Amino acid sequence: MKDIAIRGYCDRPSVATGETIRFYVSANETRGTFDAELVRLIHGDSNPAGPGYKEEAIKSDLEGQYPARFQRTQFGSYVEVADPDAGLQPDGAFSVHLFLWSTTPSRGRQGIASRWNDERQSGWNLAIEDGRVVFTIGDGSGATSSVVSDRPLFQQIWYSITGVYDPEKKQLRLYQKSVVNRTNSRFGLVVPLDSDCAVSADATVKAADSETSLLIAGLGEAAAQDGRTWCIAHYNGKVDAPKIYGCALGQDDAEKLSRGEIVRPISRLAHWDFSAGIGLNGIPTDHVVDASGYGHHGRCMNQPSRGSTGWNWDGHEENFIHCPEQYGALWFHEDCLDDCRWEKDFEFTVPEGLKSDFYAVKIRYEDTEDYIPFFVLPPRGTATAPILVIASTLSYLAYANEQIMHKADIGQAVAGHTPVLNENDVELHKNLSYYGLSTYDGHIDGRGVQYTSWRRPIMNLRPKHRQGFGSIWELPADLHLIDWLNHNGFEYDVATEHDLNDQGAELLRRYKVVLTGSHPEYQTWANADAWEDYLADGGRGMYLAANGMYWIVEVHPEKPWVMEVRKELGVTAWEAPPGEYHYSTNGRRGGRFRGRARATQKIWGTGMSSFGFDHSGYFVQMPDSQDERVAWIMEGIDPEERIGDGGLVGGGAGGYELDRYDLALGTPPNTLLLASSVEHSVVYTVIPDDKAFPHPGMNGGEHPFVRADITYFSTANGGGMFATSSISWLGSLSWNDYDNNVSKMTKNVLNQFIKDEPAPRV
Amino acid sequence: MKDIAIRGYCDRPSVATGETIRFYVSANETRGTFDAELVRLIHGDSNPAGPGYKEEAIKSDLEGQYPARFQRTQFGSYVEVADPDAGLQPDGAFSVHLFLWSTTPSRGRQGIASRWNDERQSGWNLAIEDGRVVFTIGDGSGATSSVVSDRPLFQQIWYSITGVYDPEKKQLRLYQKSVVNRTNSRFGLVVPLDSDCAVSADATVKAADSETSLLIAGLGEAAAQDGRTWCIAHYNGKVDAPKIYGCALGQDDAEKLSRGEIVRPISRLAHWDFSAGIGLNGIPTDHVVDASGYGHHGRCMNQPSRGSTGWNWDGHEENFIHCPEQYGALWFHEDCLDDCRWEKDFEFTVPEGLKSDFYAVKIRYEDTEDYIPFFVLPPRGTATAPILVIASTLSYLAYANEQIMHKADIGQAVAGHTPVLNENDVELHKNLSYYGLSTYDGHIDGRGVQYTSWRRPIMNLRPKHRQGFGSIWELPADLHLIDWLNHNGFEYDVATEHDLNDQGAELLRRYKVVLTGSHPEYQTWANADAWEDYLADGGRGMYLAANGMYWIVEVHPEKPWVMEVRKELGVTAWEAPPGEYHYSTNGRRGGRFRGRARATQKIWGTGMSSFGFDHSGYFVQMPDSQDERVAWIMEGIDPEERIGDGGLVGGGAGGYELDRYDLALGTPPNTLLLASSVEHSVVYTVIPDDKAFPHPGMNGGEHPFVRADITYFSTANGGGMFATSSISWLGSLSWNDYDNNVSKMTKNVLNQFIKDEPAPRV
Amino acid sequence: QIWYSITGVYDPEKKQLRLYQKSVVNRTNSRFGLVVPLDSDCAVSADATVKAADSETSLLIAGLGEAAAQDGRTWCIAHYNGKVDAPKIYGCALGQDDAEKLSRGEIVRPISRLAHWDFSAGIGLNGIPTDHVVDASGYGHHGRCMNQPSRGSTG
Amino acid sequence: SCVRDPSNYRDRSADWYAFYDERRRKEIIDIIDEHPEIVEEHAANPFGYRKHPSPYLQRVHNYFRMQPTFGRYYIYSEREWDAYRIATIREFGELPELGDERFKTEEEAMHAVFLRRIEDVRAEL
Amino acid sequence: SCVRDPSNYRDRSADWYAFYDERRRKEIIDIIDEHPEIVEEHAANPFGYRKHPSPYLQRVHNYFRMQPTFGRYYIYSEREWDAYRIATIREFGELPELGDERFKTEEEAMHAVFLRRIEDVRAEL
Ligand SMILES: [Fe+3]
Ligand SMILES: [Fe+3]
Repeated sequence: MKDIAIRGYCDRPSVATGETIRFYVSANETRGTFDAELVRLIHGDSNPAGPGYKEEAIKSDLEGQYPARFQRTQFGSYVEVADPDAGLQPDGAFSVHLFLWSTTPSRGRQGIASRWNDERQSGWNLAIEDGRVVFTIGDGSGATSSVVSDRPLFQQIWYSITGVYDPEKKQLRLYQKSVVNRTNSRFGLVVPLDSDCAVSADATVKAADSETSLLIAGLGEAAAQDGRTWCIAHYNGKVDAPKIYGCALGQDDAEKLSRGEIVRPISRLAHWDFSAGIGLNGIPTDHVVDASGYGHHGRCMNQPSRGSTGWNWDGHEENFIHCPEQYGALWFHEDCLDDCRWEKDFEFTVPEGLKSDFYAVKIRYEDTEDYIPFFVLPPRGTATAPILVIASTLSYLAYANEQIMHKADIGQAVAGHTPVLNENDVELHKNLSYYGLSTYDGHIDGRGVQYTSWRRPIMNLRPKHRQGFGSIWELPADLHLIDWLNHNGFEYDVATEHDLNDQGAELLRRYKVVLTGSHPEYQTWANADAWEDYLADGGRGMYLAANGMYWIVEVHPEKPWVMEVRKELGVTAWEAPPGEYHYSTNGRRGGRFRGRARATQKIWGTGMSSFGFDHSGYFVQMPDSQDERVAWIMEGIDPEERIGDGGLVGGGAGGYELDRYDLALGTPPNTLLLASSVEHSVVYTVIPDDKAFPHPGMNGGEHPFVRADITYFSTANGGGMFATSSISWLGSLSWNDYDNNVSKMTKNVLNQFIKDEPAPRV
Repeated sequence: MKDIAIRGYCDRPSVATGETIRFYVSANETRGTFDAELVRLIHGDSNPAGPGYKEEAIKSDLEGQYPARFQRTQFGSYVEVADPDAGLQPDGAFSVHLFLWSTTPSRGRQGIASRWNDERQSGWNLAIEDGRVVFTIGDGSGATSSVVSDRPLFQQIWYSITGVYDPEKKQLRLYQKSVVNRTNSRFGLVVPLDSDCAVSADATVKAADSETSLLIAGLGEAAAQDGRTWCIAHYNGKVDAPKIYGCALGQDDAEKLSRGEIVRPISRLAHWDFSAGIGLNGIPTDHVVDASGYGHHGRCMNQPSRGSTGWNWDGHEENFIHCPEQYGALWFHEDCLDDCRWEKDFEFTVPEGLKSDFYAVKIRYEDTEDYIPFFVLPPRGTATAPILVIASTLSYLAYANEQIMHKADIGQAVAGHTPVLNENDVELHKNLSYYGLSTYDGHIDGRGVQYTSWRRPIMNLRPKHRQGFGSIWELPADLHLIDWLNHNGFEYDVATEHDLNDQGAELLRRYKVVLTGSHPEYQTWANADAWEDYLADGGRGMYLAANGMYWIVEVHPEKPWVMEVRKELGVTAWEAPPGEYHYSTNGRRGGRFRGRARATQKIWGTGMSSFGFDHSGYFVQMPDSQDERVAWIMEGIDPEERIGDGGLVGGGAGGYELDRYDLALGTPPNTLLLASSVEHSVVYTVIPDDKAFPHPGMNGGEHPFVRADITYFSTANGGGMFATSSISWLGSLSWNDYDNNVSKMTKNVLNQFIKDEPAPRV
Repeated sequence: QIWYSITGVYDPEKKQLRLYQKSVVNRTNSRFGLVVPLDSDCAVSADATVKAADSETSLLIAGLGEAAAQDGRTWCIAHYNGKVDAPKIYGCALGQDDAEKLSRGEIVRPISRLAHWDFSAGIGLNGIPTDHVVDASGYGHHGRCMNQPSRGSTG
Repeated sequence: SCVRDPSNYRDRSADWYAFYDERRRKEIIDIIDEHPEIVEEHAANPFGYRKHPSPYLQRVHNYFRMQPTFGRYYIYSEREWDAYRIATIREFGELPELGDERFKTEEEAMHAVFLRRIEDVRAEL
Repeated sequence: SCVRDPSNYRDRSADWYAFYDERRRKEIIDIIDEHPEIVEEHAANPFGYRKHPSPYLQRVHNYFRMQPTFGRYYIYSEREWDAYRIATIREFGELPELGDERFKTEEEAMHAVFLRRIEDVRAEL
């Protein structure tokens, strides 16, 4: 079948005038060249019932031919300790101690901690083989000496592990002890577990210099080339307080180490404390501190989960910023990715005069066509239009390389029909290592993905992609708005949620009106503050979406291209494990905006009420539609008409996800309810946030909460907010060749908001 | 219809040999006498299909006649400051400042803060009248002087209030300012709120001595008799940092007070800091500290909610033990009750020889018959039987005076039929002030009830009560077990969950086997620790119930008769508001046991999976039933029989609530699955804890999770645990005149567990 | 200057008075340390021939009532020198195991307490500037410090 | 723009709750008109004991069981296993409104409540 | 009593998952036997667009849509709005098994998937 030959990404999502953006491209094999050009995206949807695909070719220095080459990606999270002088390769007796918590103990060979060359079989390693802990040394001749535990590891049970090399006794020794407590392991103290052992083997070789860096949760593939050690045999689960001793430890030393005592402190060569660096602002760093005072500092790679519950976590404190001594563990997954770390293929500097809009680099190679989307900002500190459009880049990262229909059992049940997938989904399933996972997917362990990166090829970001829920999703869906604006001759600027996070209310204050995307689901605390401050001081906003400001996210201070989210009970793909709710990036309780007394109703007037993807309904006008105060909104619409019956997203304006009016959740008292959506089937469900005790019939057409509400309210200094409360709204703008109630209503609101007059008082 | 004439309670739930228990009794009017006797409860259920009601009369000094009298109950929470010398009644200029957060501003007259005599209309008060803040003084002649705000209060909006009496200007002044922030109020900063005012009125009278104590969230009814001030006109909502000044404050002083500055500190007469006393162990006290250093200390009455989010709560910290300066508020409800505070009618000392069992005081008055249940413990530090039965007193307090079918809209939807209610439910609905609310009910404000008391008449605790879900519930249901034991000649002792909380694993270690109740839903952290330690060291346990160890509870250190629980998303009646999840009694994160990595599976083998109350199903035998290792459990049962088809609770053994086998939640690896329950309708639902995305058909007969699992596992030193995973199990023991599979299986397990042999290894 | 746990019991059923005494010395709380092989533990019994009548005086910590209170004043005599920590009264007769648990700082049979004075109740960031002594049993038998005893003392 | 008087505003979602409720009533009457057998089904086994309710009967139950408590019917046991009556929930401090007819069994009372609710929905329309 | 080797234990709930699944299959075949019209209903409007699925059809959908992903069918778009095929989910790093027949519209493909699943359930029984 049709397979993908070329893929690529960019270093940053948005760029302003005179600023540079870099592009990274990988082919299946190194052969021939590919063509690169610049295009402006207008309409992504290729539905025959609609306008169809639209782009504009733009002349640039970027246009031309570049050589096509394969670029390898390091996949899976680990810790790397650079050791140029082979300090962590002792010449005599030595020992290695750590706490381990294995999630997939029987999933092949997994390196726990190593200074190891797998090509030459040189150095030392502690790994899991056939579900048993093995301590191995090698001299580089191919000959190796190993000691193997006689007690196979239990899944998600905390263990204390000690490996010892004793040349005086010519011996390898291994000590294993279960350190289960009430709250730290899969099962409790009632289980009569017998997994303790002390085993000995003959050492016939000596540990040679591997010429690699020391690794936690991996093995060195070969000798480091240009100072890079490729990591293989990736470990799944938690490691806590790994240390190396320059002597041979006994049974009593292993017993004291298992209880958390730091034995023979002078004899330590290295001791990595993963909790070192936790403060009131969390631990926003990849720096791992060497606590032995020999400066063998480590680096986290592919963002392992920091602020993870440790071996001694008794559950008295559930915030890692208040009990750092019980949060000394790192969680490693074999399928983590924070950066592809490819070589640059070409760069682009934004010239003067290039209008702020949605842009892409179009690449042709063999019969394959690929797009690398990005956003051009206006010149720094200025606006070039009265309208601002906010691209939902945080939401784009949240759904980046989503594989719900291939992984989640309930994907089709939520969708309410058999999913339709394209070559992009097949490509994601075939080669996971190239692309990584979404925040809607779980790791191979089962824990939900908490970190997402911009610096990777994101297939569902391209304008021509069609999503599993039966139509287009995220960026393509946002193009429904862009095309509409371009059709009506409106002048607008473009900004990303990242740019809003950086610039605050000052970015919004430069425009008369701000327009949200199709699905601004993921926002930062700062973004909510900026929106609130903008609307309070006379700003005007149009919420042409549903399920906005649902999840709290934080942008990594050291890596602006990395995004963190930790999810809980509600409209979620997964739940955070006990005691791991607080974000490592800022140390704050995240999850649902509603749970932190900042429900969407408090800012935009309506909040998440229901979801369902079988099809879309239509709006019926409510009494407030007949009010004299909102005659401007409903001008040219007959008071006995349906609003948005027909569209490119489920064939209606009210569908996919819905928002409702609610005073108790912070809807402004002066807010008017203009229309409500109807014709929702059993597929549409009441969200878990609105349930005390689940009972039968809490679904579309059987519960009052399953609806969308069109609302408007006014603020101080001539400001106002208008909400349609539906994802599929933008899907109905171009219906019947731009002749419909949805287009008329949106045009009326936008025309009123761009005038020099204050927004009408309600 | 038949109405209740007599009611009563006892000071403590359980009593040992030579210890005293006190009884409190109230009649509708002071008229005649009533008869009191002692009975031993055997069977409560009066179902014609069953054995019927059974009790045994016991000779005691308690038996006789006592005068019947009406005893008034103080209803609603407040703060009382005793002022014998009228220190808090100034003779000159004075001022009162506080922060208020009103939940029912339009619900009649509500006293905010007062030193007031309502009979004589003397002293001073700050109250809400016609939804407006009013400051009033009175000289006791009936003549009063008032100043009324021109801005009515918005519901759940934080306000700064200052009332001033200025005799030099002969004036009353009132200052009102909204102090709304992003996270503290119902709606946010986008609302252009105008609720600020400064109003003046003529003062024609002087404030006289009221001869009452100062009240927060109430008014004094009349002059204190025997040093008790009755509190009337109860306030609903939060009060934060109330203070009195011995001078007349201006507009600038009010402005500085609204921003949280302590103006003219020397001039303060009193200043109550509700946050004073918060530590690492929370604030387990009713003592309110006077921060002005004049020793006018206060007392909390009827347990107002401590560790409540304050006026300045910005939501950066959600644990009150880490940010006490933002948790300075108390929440008052007009329908709080922690103690009836009645006069003792008679007491009972447990004689030598009285066997440990379920007992009650039977009272006859007019045609009315009432019961006061309690429990007799064996002599302190000894056991008198090889079997221990644990009474679910914490669960009894959780459901105490439950009014689900009268208050909750979804009560009947959850029940899956029209509820059947008796004179007890009508009595609860008619006279709420006598009885109080359950943890399954909300206050008049809407917030769920967090505190429950033993020292009140609990109508659903009596043996003859029938519950709204279609059969008997809690204590009567537990009698199903007691009767069965008494029928089979088993010798047992009785202990309460309170006694287990006090005594730990030492109480359990005195018995060969321990039997749980029908529904041990509510447990303490210490109770879970005691159970784990007991089972680990060779203890034997029978879990003849479902939904055990679901909610974490804490017993009040100062008031052992008061119980706290704060609920979250899951199988809940209500959700805790943002930032108020941690318990005031111990300062720890409570809620679900599962959420703290201590799911029921970790200790008893099975955990909550589903609930439904239309009827009950039956068990089908699984392959492990045929295993040679458990031939003792299934002895005398044909391998092709249904287990528990017919019973007194929904007509089956598997129903009401169900538990399941789950290795991921901590089921011991050696646990066997003997049988699974079937024939569950759409009424039975998947719990919110097991849902990521809700989809259609997550209910009985359409999802694998809706089932009960009969399980067994063995521990070290000859210990074992057996679970039936159904509430209705004990309902099927007496079916077909004690001739059924349920009785046979229970008898086999209990006979094996009371032998001197170790429990069989699995 | 040695810390002791003291329990006095009146048992009318056994017609007995009992006294339990246990040294609770640690590294830093007493005059001498754990090196001293101290033997000051005892459990002693005596016959109770009378019943405790109403004294018509207020309860005293570190003193005895001189006579019946006149105009609501109880004169304090036989003054005690040293520290008292966590005094409590129980409405039942306690055993040896109860005394053993009490000596380790556990609050046994909480429901059975008549009064429990926590001298530390009221300590905040501004210290404890009050004479009010909190009754921690929740029966409102609050106390008053007289002639300023040293508060914030090592326990 | 000014928000000063709470009396100038109300819960506008009420306008939806009316519009919704009417539609639902029109739906329920249609079901009972197009599936008359369900009534007889409910008479046979109101608990659905070993014979689970029909989807249409379950839809009618789903509408009826989630109504506001104020004005909603329940069953009052006058005499245990002997006499049951139909009661109406009223304000706190009020006795319920009891029906005149007595029922021998709780199942008979449940079926009577079902019929009475259908008659009420018909009366409103 | 001693727990030493993880290989001596397994997810025993599997025993339920088999016992459950068989019963469910027997149920589904009964529905399609007693309500044959639902098949034709699904042919008319697989999305339920302005004509919501029958409760019995919804019950069949509820069974089919929650199955394990490994071995489950989906629709592969060979050419946008032109050609669709039936694909089977396999292990990570494997291509899906595509059907030989092409479908002009996604609705036709969904109905074909529905029929194929019913035929598979029949084949197993
Ligand atoms: Fe989402
Ligand atoms: Fe419960």
